[PDB]
Amino acid sequence: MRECISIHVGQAGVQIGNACWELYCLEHGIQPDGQMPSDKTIGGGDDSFNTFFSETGAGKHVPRAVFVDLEPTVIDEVRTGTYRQLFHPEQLITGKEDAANNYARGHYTIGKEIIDLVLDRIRKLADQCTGLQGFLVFHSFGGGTGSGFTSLLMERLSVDYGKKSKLEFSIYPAPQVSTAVVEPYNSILTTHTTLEHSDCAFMVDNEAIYDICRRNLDIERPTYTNLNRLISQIVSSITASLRFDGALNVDLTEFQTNLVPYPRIHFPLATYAPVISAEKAYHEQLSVAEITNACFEPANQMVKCDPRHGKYMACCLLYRGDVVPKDVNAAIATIKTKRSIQFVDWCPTGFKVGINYQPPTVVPGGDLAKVQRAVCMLSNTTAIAEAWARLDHKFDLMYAKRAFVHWYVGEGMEEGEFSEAREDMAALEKDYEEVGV
Amino acid sequence: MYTFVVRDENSSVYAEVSRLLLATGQWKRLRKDNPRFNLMLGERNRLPFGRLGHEPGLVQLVNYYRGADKLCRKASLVKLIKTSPELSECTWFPESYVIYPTGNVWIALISSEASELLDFIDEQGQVHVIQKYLEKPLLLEPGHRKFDIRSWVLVDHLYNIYLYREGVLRTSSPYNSAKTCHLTYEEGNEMFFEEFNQYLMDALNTTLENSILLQIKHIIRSCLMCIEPAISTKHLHYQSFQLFGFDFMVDEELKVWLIEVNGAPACAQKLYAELCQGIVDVAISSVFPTSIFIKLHH
Amino acid sequence: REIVHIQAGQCGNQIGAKFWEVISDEHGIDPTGSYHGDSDLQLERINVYYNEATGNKYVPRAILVDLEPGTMDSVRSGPFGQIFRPDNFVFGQSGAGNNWAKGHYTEGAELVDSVLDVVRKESESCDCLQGFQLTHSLGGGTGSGMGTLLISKIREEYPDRIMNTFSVMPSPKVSDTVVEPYNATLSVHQLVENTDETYCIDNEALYDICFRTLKLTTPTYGDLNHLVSATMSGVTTCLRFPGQLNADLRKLAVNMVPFPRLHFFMPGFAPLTSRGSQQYRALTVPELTQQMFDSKNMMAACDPRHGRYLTVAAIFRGRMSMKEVDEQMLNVQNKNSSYFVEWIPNNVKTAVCDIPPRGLKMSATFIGNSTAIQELFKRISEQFTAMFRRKAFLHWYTGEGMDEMEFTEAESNMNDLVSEYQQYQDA
Amino acid sequence: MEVIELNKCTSGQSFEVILKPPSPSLEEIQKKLEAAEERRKYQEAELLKHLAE
Ligand SMILES: Nc1nc2c(ncn2[C@@H]2O[C@H](COP(=O)(O)OP(=O)(O)OP(=O)(O)O)[C@@H](O)[C@H]2O)c(=O)[nH]1
Ligand SMILES: Nc1ncnc2c1ncn2[C@@H]1O[C@H](COP(=O)(O)OP(=O)(O)CP(=O)(O)O)[C@@H](O)[C@H]1O
Ligand SMILES: Nc1nc2c(ncn2[C@@H]2O[C@H](COP(=O)(O)OP(=O)(O)O)[C@@H](O)[C@H]2O)c(=O)[nH]1
Ligand SMILES: COc1ccc2c(c1)NC(=O)CN2c1nc(Cl)nc2ccsc12
Ligand SMILES: [Ca+2]
Ligand SMILES: [Mg+2]
Ligand SMILES: [Mg+2]
Repeated sequence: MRECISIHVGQAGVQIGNACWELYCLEHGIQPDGQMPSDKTIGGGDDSFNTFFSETGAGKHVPRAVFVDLEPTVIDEVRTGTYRQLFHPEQLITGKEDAANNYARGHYTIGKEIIDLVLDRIRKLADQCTGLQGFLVFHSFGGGTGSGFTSLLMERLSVDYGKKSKLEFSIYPAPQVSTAVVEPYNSILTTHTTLEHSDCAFMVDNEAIYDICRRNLDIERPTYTNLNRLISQIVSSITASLRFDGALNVDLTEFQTNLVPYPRIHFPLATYAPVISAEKAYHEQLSVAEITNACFEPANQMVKCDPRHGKYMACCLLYRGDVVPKDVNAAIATIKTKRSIQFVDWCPTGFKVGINYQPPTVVPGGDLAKVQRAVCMLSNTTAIAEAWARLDHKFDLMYAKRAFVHWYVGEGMEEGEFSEAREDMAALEKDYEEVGV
Repeated sequence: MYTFVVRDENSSVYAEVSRLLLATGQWKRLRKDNPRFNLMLGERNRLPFGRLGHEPGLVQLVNYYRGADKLCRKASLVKLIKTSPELSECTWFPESYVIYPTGNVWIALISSEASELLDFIDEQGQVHVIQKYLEKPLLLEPGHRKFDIRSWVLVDHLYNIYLYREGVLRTSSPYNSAKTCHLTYEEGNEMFFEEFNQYLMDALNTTLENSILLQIKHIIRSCLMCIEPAISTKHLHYQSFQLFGFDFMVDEELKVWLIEVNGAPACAQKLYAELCQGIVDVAISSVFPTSIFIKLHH
Repeated sequence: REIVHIQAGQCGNQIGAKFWEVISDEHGIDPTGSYHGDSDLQLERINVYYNEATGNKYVPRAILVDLEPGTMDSVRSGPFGQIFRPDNFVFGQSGAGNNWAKGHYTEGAELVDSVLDVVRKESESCDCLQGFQLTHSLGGGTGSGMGTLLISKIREEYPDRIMNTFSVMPSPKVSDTVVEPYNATLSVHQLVENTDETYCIDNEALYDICFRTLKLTTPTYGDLNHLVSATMSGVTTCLRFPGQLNADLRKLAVNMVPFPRLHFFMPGFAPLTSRGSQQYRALTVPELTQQMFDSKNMMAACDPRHGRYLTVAAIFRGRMSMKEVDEQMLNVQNKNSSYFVEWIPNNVKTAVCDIPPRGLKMSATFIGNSTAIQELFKRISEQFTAMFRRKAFLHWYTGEGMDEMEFTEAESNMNDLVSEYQQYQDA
Repeated sequence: MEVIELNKCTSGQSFEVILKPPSPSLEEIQKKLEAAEERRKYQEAELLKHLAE
């Protein structure tokens, strides 16, 4: 059995990592004091859930987590929160002054001064795991610590844990909920540096999750607390294979060989369904062909794009709940006819499927309804580049005037990293296009 | 007071559409590069669909259907008509062969000698396609002349297919089985559906409806329903319509054949203001608020 | 994250004192320094502007500076005059005579280290000192000259903290002395080089707002400063109260300034209220939105439609559908999309706070970095040469040891500022 | 359509369907980090230089 370490960077990471660990603890029956009555292997075990939890002699189940934020605002709410006892104190790390939405501030200025601390905190968790698989990193493209520190940290792990896998859960910036005007800058700089150090990265475009919340959850103005609970719902099925007994996606490295045939193109598209409201009473329960079909509607994806105008390279289907392979196949066969499912020729036109019977778990009094069967489709389609286009455009409008560049150069960064980082992006958009036409 | 930009200055058609929109006193034009538009009269190639429908509190519409190029590219049309099962290997498309540079008359460019054809394309360097020439077409008397039919077809945001009931023919003022009077009385070398129907009645004992337009409608309907799932914008985050021009050829005994689908068409001058009006009523204001169209029900 | 507040000279200290009365009432702190407050939104971030005191009293982190005693005397005689730390009334006795050079070079020099020492005391006992927020007027001598001198010294000792000022542009409609355009230009020259953000509070605009919109015939400095504290309370809203933003000065500087010299903001307030008279129907979110962006609610003598918005901050105070604000704020940008530059995408970020100001159930403050502000500096810089090309009144300064050349730099630098504001109005 | 690799478990199953077949070390890090802190200590020292004037 092989352990993984989650790393949550900035407000975005910390607040989504809270969202996940709460759902993990409900899924595995671990109460906020870390006592898991179901565990008879008190204090240890090579069990599946020990991938994410270690046990104490007192029988506590403790996240293999680490929360880092350059300001003590968010991780303080973790430090006093309903799940305080879960995390030992050294897992939660705060600075005194954030990166002010500045990649250069969090990377170079404030980042050179906490980077050594964090890596030792991280080194602690590795020394308690019998074989380290790798890291699940949570952060936002738009934050300054979200973006600056993460990519300084991603580099160091590639040096201090080179033989390990590094997965990424990134919150792609969108302006309804955006707080900063430079997020397209922070996005390109941090992507250019992390691209070589991440083995698979799932983008959650916040614009997408927001409309999913408004429309299907009947939430007038969705909050972060609304968004994250939906995200971990996605984040839970995506990682459920590691935490649970199973046969598909049993280690971080399999994510690289199911979804990522070429290395730079490692941004699978998550599509999750059904997001049904808890308020809505008398809800018809959706069949395997209904929800699997929904994976191909654009309004259930985490990034808004059109896979019809793209080529597939890989496709997994993660069901959760009452689902039998029979129904999965019938749904697939008929979906093949009615949809524009185009793979690249050098790849087989097949679907890797997983079924976990523990039906979806929902936080009590949350907004998501309790459903009998759920699915999450993870598809590496070339159409996700629409996102890199839109991001790169916003980047070009501002950069052409050099607007705000002075805030970056004043931290020590040179105008060059901007163009060098955009150059990479331009190269990435071309890989996506050559593979897709 | 909806907003719209303009990014195809050569568009004969939407020129009028952009004009009218302003004169309604409720539409305004922004500059090319403003994102805050309700309408995009877009460029012809590389029209940036990946960036539409993303501006919050802004319903966005564009005048192109992403992927329509499947139906409007000479090489790409035969691909669609032969592969997708709905278009069978079909009784209204001339036999075509696509070819890459790297009675048996045919056209690309026309001759009965095969090698005249192959030498022609490979001496260019791009891919063309060759297709049986309609040896016995319907020569409009008096003149023993060749012509083609273009109906313009408008497709709205919810994939209603509207046929413009004004057609037009291009004539060829002396067909002979010898670029002279074989590749397209009536001013403009152009005849209109009223006169042709009239001639259809006096020369042949028929009418435009029964003898030609039935199958034209069976085509215009058959083609846009095939690609409907690949280009539909029913559940999309932006929305599209696209005015089309289907180019038809009617052979000796009143057989309608589809020839080209032009996805950036220009309209005959006589009908411009009429056609460009129904565009605004039908495909623009039906989002942002008798008929000159035949709804082709599917 | 403690801010440090400095007010200089008569103007600085009158409006300065209003701000401390206004925000003290919002945060539920009486003239004795006791908190009799309803909600704890009032207390979550009270440490930003207030030093927590013994017996659980709150003292403003505020240093009172002036070269003539007496303005601070009146302050020390007003209601919230005792809330101020007694030691923090650093002052001299000579006065500065509406002369920039006297307060910046000679009179201000005698007493400047004494203010700096108070500033220092406050920097210790800061967990994370944000920066400094200074109030002052630009057309006298103590605030303009001693102020800009003090700004320059703080930037030297605290080179890496944010420097924020509320400057009151001079206008002939409420004027003290013909030399006012000399001081404003000399001050604007410093303000360009060593502040991160300054709210251009124009007395011309305050005057017209009272005269026309508030329909006041003979507006006093009393009535100009009511608008000034209403704006000042509006712009500080996100620093003082909790909310989604959790805003701090260094973030505000980053997002608001595309280019370092173009860091002068046009504040707005709505509804425009007249001291004393309350009117009893609260605005409707669509109402605040139009008024706040309307020239008649601007505290600077520039109509925004003669320029473009580089960036914009909006803050709504009150209990309202944020859905409705989201819509109404979206609506204003999309309806008038041309008046925001395209090359800084989504440049209008909005914030909202439950706690409203006193009197008003629903208020909206407006902070815009518009290219129109060049209008203001054009005005000042014409009034300037009107005199300078005749070397009128220069003896008052040349006598204090200044040179003609120094005025030419100030004028030259300022006119470069108008050139730069013009450049992005066409891009 | 062909199934493959079908595994079973008390927790669930997994399988695969095919529709058709195919056709910087820690030193170089610290170095660029230092180059950025120098460019700051310069620009700042140059700010303090112009102030001293
Ligand atoms: N989905 C989701 N997105 C978030 C959350 N918190 C922040 N974000 C996004 O992150 C972006 C800003 O990055 P942050 O993570 O908040 O900033 P940071 O990581 O704390 O780094 P700093 O600049 O130092 O504050 C915003 O555009 C938000 O959309 C969250 O809890 N859930
Ligand atoms: N299979 C066929 N048999 C007989 N005539 C044919 C034919 N295919 C085409 N033609 C005729 O020859 C012409 C060749 O022109 P082509 O079809 O390449 O132009 P086009 O239709 O792309 C021009 P536009 O884009 O302006 O409509 C056709 O317009 C038609 O008149
Ligand atoms: N709005 C406003 N402006 C003022 C006030 N007092 C002075 N001013 C302006 O400040 C200028 C005078 O400078 P002043 O601050 O009094 O000189 P100082 O004592 O050296 O600071 C005049 O042009 C006034 O317009 C006030 O209470 N409110
Ligand atoms: C133009 O785009 C902007 C502008 C201004 C800010 C941001 C983004 N983001 C921030 O974090 C801080 N900041 C603000 N600060 C303060 Cl005190 N009040 C407000 C009110 C509305 S925004 C804002
Ligand atoms: Ca165990
Ligand atoms: Mg933060
Ligand atoms: Mg005075």
